[PDB]
Amino acid sequence: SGAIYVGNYRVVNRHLATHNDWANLVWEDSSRDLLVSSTTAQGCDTIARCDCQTGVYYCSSRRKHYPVSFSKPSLIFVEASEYYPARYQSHLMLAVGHSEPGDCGGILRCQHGVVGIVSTGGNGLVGFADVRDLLWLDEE
Ligand SMILES: COc1ccc(Cl)c2c1C(=O)C(=O)N2
Ligand SMILES: [Zn+2]
Repeated sequence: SGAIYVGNYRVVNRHLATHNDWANLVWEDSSRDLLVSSTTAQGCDTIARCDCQTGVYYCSSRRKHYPVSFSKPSLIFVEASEYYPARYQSHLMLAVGHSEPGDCGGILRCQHGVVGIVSTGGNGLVGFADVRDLLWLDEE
């Protein structure tokens, strides 16, 4: 589990979004596994605005923060899960690393701030949904 809190926005895995998130929906994309909802309280996270391909992510299944090299956001074939059929997920970044059930929502960060959230895993890889292209998270 996990979310990003920036301005009056909450960013979660679409597949983990709550009743309150869907009621207070700003924006969602099934193909990216993202949902953004409105919040009452101001958040403290900063979104990275960069093309960094190195960072640190939190892995809840190991209680550890791993330094990683990750691919640029791309269309990536993702095997069927309990949440989606086998499909192309867009704006996805891959790294060699641990990702198991309960790891989705872990934050990936670089020197500039939040890059994205754990969205996929298996076969010794971890996939992260990029948020750096969502410039509107910084305003309104
Ligand atoms: C599409 O959702 C997933 C696919 C693969 C893996 Cl390992 C996952 C998830 C999660 O939600 C999670 O916590 N671990
Ligand atoms: Zn960066």
